[PDB]
Amino acid sequence: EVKLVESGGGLVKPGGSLKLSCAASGFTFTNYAMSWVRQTPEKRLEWVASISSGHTPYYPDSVKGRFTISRDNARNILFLQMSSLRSEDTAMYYCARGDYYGSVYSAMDYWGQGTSLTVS
Amino acid sequence: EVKLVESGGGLVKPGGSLKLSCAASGFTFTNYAMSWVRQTPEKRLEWVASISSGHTPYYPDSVKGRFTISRDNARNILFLQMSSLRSEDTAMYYCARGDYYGSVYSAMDYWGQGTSLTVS
Amino acid sequence: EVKLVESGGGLVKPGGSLKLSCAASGFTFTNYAMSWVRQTPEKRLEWVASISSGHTPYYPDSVKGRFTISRDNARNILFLQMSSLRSEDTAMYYCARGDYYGSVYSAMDYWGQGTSLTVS
Amino acid sequence: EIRMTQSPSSMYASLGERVTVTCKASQDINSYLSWLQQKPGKSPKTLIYRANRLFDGVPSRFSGSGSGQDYSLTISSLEYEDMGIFYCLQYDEFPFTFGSGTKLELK
Amino acid sequence: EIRMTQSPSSMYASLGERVTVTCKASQDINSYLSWLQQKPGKSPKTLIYRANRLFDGVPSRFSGSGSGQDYSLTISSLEYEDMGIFYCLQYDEFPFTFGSGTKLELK
Amino acid sequence: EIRMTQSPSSMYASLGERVTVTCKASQDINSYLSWLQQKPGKSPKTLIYRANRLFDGVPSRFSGSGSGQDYSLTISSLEYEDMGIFYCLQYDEFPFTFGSGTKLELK
Amino acid sequence: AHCIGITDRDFIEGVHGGTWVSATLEQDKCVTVMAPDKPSLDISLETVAIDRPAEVRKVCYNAVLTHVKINDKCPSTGEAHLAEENEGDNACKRTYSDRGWGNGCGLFGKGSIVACAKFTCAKSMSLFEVDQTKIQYVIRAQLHVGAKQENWTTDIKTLKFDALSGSQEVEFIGYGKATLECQVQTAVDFGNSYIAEMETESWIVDRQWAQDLTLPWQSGSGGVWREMHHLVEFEPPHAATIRVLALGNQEGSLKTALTGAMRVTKDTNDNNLYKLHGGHVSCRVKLSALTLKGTSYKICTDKMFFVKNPTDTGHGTVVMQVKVSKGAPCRIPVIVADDLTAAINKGILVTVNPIASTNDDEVLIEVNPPFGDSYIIVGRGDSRLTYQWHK
Amino acid sequence: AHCIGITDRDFIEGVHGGTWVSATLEQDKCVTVMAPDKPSLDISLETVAIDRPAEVRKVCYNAVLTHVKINDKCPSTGEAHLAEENEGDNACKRTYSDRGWGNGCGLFGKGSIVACAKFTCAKSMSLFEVDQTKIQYVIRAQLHVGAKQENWTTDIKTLKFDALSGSQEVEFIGYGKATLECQVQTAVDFGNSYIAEMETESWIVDRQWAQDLTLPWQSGSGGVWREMHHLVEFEPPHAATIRVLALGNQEGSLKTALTGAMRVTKDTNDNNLYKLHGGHVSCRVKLSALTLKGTSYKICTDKMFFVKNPTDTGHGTVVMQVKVSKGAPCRIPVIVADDLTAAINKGILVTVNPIASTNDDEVLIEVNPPFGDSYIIVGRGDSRLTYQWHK
Amino acid sequence: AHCIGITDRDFIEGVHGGTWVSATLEQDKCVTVMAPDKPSLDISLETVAIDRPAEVRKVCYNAVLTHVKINDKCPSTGEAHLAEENEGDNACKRTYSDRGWGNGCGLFGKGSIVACAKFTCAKSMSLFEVDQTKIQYVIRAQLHVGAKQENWTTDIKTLKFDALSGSQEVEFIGYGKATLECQVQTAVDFGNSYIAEMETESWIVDRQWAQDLTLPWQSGSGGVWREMHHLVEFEPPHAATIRVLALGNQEGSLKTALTGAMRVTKDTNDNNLYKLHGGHVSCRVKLSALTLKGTSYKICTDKMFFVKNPTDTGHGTVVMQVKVSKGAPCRIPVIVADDLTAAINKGILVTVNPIASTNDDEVLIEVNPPFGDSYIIVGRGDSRLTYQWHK
Ligand SMILES: *[C@@H]1O[C@H](CO)[C@@H](O)[C@H](O)[C@H]1NC(C)=O
Ligand SMILES: *[C@@H]1O[C@H](CO)[C@@H](O)[C@H](O)[C@H]1NC(C)=O
Ligand SMILES: *[C@@H]1O[C@H](CO)[C@@H](O)[C@H](O)[C@H]1NC(C)=O
Repeated sequence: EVKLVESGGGLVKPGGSLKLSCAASGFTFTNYAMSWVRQTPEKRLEWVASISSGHTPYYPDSVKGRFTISRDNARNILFLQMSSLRSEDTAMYYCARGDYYGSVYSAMDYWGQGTSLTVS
Repeated sequence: EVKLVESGGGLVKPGGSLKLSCAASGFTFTNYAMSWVRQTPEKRLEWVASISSGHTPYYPDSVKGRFTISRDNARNILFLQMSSLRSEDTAMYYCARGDYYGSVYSAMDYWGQGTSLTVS
Repeated sequence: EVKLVESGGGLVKPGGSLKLSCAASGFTFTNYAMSWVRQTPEKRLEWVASISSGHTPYYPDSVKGRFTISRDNARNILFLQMSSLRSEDTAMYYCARGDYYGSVYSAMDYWGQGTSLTVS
Repeated sequence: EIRMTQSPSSMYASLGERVTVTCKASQDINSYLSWLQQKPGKSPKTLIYRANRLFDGVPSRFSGSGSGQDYSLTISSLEYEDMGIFYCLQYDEFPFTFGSGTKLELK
Repeated sequence: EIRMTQSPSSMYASLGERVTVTCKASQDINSYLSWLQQKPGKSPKTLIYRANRLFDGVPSRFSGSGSGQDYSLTISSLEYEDMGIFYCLQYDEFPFTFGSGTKLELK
Repeated sequence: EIRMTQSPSSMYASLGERVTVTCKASQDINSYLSWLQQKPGKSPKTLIYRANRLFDGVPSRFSGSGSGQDYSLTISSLEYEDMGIFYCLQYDEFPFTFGSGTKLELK
Repeated sequence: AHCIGITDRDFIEGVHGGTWVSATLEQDKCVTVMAPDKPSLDISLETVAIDRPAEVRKVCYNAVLTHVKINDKCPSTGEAHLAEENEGDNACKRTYSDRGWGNGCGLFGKGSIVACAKFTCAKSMSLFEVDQTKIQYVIRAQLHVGAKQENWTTDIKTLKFDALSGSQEVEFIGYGKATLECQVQTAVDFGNSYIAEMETESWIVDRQWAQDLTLPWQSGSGGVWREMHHLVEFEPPHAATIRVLALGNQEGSLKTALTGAMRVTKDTNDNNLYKLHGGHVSCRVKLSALTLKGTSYKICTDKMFFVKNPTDTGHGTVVMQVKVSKGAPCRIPVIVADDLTAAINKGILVTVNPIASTNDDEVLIEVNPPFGDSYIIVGRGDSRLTYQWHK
Repeated sequence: AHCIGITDRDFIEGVHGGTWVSATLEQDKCVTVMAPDKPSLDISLETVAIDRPAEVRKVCYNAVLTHVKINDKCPSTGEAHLAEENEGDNACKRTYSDRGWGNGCGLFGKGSIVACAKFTCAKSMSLFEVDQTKIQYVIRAQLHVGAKQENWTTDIKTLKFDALSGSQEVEFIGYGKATLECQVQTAVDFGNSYIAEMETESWIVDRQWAQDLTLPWQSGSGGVWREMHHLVEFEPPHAATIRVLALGNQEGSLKTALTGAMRVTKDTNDNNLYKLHGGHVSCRVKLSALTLKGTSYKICTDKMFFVKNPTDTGHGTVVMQVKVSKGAPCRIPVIVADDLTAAINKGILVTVNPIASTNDDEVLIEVNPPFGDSYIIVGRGDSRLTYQWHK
Repeated sequence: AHCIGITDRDFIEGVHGGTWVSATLEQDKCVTVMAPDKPSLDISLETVAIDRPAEVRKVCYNAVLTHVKINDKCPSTGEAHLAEENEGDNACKRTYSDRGWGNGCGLFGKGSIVACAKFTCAKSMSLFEVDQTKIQYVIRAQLHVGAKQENWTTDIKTLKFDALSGSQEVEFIGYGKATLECQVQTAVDFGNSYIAEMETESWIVDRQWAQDLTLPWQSGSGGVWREMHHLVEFEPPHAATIRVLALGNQEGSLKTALTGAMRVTKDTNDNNLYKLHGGHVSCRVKLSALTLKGTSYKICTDKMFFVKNPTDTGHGTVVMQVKVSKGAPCRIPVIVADDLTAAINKGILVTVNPIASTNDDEVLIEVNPPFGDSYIIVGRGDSRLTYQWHK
């Protein structure tokens, strides 16, 4: 009974910093792996981050160093923390759920309800 | 012939405490186990407590730590002490005698005249 | 593209005997199992016999000892031999091919044109 | 954690009738079972315990049977002193429990 | 000798309809189950060789799924060229056996 | 980086229709490819996860197809519940990519 | 016939006349008996078998402890008893615990405790007695004049024996008659033993081992189990409470120990049969009424050829198979020579006098060529056909 | 109070000036510490507890086999191979075998056979690793000032210790405060080991031992069992058939092998914690902050009656229950003496100043008389009570 | 002139009783045979041939890896797994490896990692097993009657031998008959081995070698490779990253190792029939029924010309070719002698009685002179031809 929940969108000035949080239930959270995906105002899609079971991260060059992913087994919470936001960073964002073996190498089975983020 | 006699019920204020006292005669009181049961005009019967010939107590979880049972082998009196009475606990009460092994696990074949305890 | 050809049908007296024959084309024949099935005017199918890439048979007890199956890989041919034919055996018959490996344990791929045998 | 429950919650009868009651249990009771009667405004009394056994002084007209999760009590002929509430009582696990019981009436 | 059975004996259908044949088995056959089709005047044709495995050139409208001792063969939209006779065929045990066979007609 | 393109930018379709959106890739991925649907204002949904494999509970009207660098999604019969956006997701190498989605609308 | 296919073999050679000839047989192997003028004869076992065994014991090897009851008594007033202990199908143990004022009793002496539990078996090994008069043997025989091997399943003859049966008469149609005498006085011992079954894997076992198992056991139908005190264990007491534990399935231990004995099985068809491995038997045979067929026929003249080349097999004989195009009902001469130039034979035929009946017919032949190298030769005149061969 | 009923007890005395005292604790025992003018303490050890361990392996001790398959190839060509061997749910084995003309092969010699079957587990042991950083100790203590046993559960205090905290500042009404320091993580052996669960039964053993069990095992989720052969046995092949059989349950053998280790248990009724049997710890205690409630009360003066006669204990010390008739709240004198003239006191009280709280309530007094016979005396003046005693 | 042309000629002579003569043949060698009354013969081995052997193994010696997948887990859990491991096309390797705060996971120690890739094959060595009864030997035979070079490829006879035809007749028009006896099935020694190919270059090798090369292999059609480790070498890991390194293509190492095997040619102009070098055979020949043609014809009398002059050819024999001018079929006498008085023919002739059929024929003549000085003389009387020679 998968449940997956957003929190923390809004507006931030260029050169600020921010973090977002998601909560989930219905499965033992340490046996799965997680991803973050963004949808532009033009409705194009871009993958931004994922993290394996364990704690190893991966990123594309679109993001490298500017913002970062982490996970807490204690709270069943996923976090995304951002710095030096640019104008292109305004989008809809969703967290998404990995697969039973915990490698990032899989298709993705469920999607959060998501939030916008805005810049001026 | 066996006889059974009842006393000590009445009316008391919530948060109070009282001890009931059953008196019995006509049988070798050292041997048989005995137990307490309570009833309401709402037909559901409730088991209260039970005691071994070895004085070992037994209680249901809803009253653990609240009710206490004890006995006197010279006076042939059964004492049931009740503390922190509640609107949760208002009924007709009965006392009854088990079988000659004095083990707790058996039905009961003699029953007292009974009396009420109530809370206001 | 593959084909199977299938011959020897006709009429036989009860208690008589007959050999049916089949030949194969379009594929290498030493590395497939083969089998026989029957069809009847009640339209209910039955399995008749099968042979491994090992020269070993299997039979159902409904006809065990009456028939024999064998291959001849020097000619890419099957021989199906029956003795003491009985009225129930009057049928349409088909040969068929197994799959890449020598076992009989598989589903079955391609089917003969059919030939008829009649008992009277 | 034992549930026992009873089907004929409002059945009533008339003089000399054959009458039967029955109960189901959430797990095997292994025959540590019994049957009791409540008369209005008086002390309850026993009838039967275990596998269809009678205590002394119980009249012979009472009977029953059961096993596993399924049990029954029945009377060979109903008589007016039988008016009251039947109850079932089980005692194989230390949280002892009764059924809800049912009332029998003459028409 | 294991026995196996199909729900529709003979059944009418409409063009473009979705149609399903349930099959039930007397034991768990571990998905060694296959489905064959025939049309009159011709030798049979194989379509399904394991549950949701297809031969080359099978029309994509065929599918079939299940586990254990119950299975389903399914079609999303009937086509007149595809209509005819269907058979299920298990192949786990030492004695191989077909199902009943089932018949379909376009009303 | 693996580039892909969904060839039909948009299509107009009706109930009962077959629709066959196709995609082409810059590399022969090992079929690590999946199809996503989104309905306006809702969270997206995943249907086909390996190149022809389908989640639990999802309706049977879809199937996938292709090999190497050529693939397509077929809906065997379109229904009102499924108009909207499709996206073609590949996951073979570290830079994941979605191509550009395409619109299917009831005509 | 089939004695060419069996893996391990020996010959045995008689002496001229109506003398008895003697053999010994082990379940997998076979023997072919030879005598100077007679056609040759092959025999084999097929099985020992048992029927209508008798039940003697059930031994229990997994159990469950479904319900428990306990109660206590104060150290002044002696022993205790509980209503359950009266009933025969229940575990019981009695012991002394601590007690004192911290537990509501008048003195600090050692108390008394009783415990009881509802025992039952869940899987049982069943033991059977074998009635030694009832064992059966079945024997296969074939006269080795030979035919294409597909005929073997219909030509082969099968025989039954028991301790009451004496010598046994047999026929071979067109060749005469023979007689066997398997001494049922010869067997491994089935006294002092039982047959053990657990779940369609089964064993011969010595009675002492069966008696020595400390597992719980039962005398027959119904009854109550005898020694649960070996299988159920109680942990040392707490003040008014005890716990009791199973030792689980013992199965693997028992399964390990039985590896020291012959294996046994039950058949799927005519399921009354029990089928048994590992014994051996001895028999004597009478050959006098056997005869060589076809001696009056002409020698063949026409051309002929192999349908299968001669080939090796592990016994040391070769085998080969032949057909005849248009010959009469006639005999085929076959022989081996150290040089193709000379007729002086050195080898031995093991099928003695070949016959072909008709143009459709075929024959199967085996010989033992001399160690060294040689030519096999078949036919005479221009038809003469040959093959080169080695040790 | 608490200590009096336990099977075994230590007395320890601190000479004035030893402001730190130390003592050792075991699960089944307790200690009373005593200091010359301070009310006495009982220290007692309930349990060692563990919370939410780490899951690391599944080990299978029984297996069931099904859907057998087999395949066969002749001596002259290839080797045995079969599609089912790929899917991880199967066990597999491969061998050469006998073959020959009795079957169909063209040449005599060894052929090859392959066989495999589906495998599934019925009952599996789970292994866990443990967080040394999260073990918990639970200790019970209370002051010994006289109080009737029927109230002890409300007067006991309970403490929790772990790697986070040293002594609590333990508080009591009237009497003052105290401190207990614990040597956390001084168990005989911990780490290097796994907790094990069977069905509702448990064990602990070193992490090296489990590697040497030849039972099949799985690591983590989503894998499949490895080293798989050792539960499954194959008979030697017959001509085209192999019979495959399980060694059945190993459970009883496994349960045999662990008997030298410490027992363990779950209890779900206490919210899924694990509790460890048979441990021990060492601690240090400071008494100095305690005070005596009674010191300012008057001496008693009046008639008094026993509620229980004195009685013996396994500790060699006496217990009695006393009640005061009409007096003020007061203190009751106690002495033990050789002569009823009581010129001297030969012995010591366990509770250093008994208090009569108020009329119509009970008191405990507990006393350690010398070797040899002597008199106990309670009360004073002509009403004084007496009871003779012997060693 | 094949007996002349091939270089390592040997000579054999036999007693004129028709006693057996025997020789060993080897592909580089030729043997010519003589007995004094009868015209001389040569037997020479052409080739050993094998037809359509059995395909057993494909062995892959160069390979490429197209994808990498990796997964990792911290010291908590022990080995993880990755879903791709159940697709048999993939190779795998695993290890425990370091982790820490530098890479996010929360405890020091060893975690574990797994890596996979799919496999595929570039070039594949094939192994086949020879089939004994499909061997053929072939032998060339010629009589030294001395026809022109232009006629050799039509006069030559091309015999075949195999186990089914252990001896054979050669028939020569006007010269009678002779017989050859081969020994073709010398032993089982030509077994024990596989015939192996890469692309048009090919070898024979012992099975005991082929079974133990570490390269990956698979048997028969379809399938997926096994023992797959040895082409896929994994880098010692860092920080949950691994370079999967394809080991180098082995080909040249393998081809170098084979050097001691004899060579094979997959000639597929001759119906894919395999040709084998290095053959080795032994044989008997019977000379009895050879005869001499034309012996009583006229002695040749008119003028003659040399057409290829008398020439050395290294075997010590000298060779010449001559044309007759006129007349009938005739016989040409030859002697080689000390002195032109021609008192005795000193040497030996390898053509016994050369003749011509018509005056526009030509003939070869060749002789072995005595050691040292001699005249060679042809014809009789007037218009003889003569020549001079040494050793
Ligand atoms: C037995 O062999 C003969 C040939 O000798 C053959 O004609 C006959 O059919 C065979 N037996 C049977 C039952 O077919
Ligand atoms: C025991 O508990 C009762 C609770 O009402 C209290 O009145 C009494 O003073 C207590 N006595 C002691 C000695 O703790
Ligand atoms: C050689 O071959 C030629 C071919 O024309 C033929 O004329 C001639 O007679 C042959 N001579 C011999 C000796 O075979």
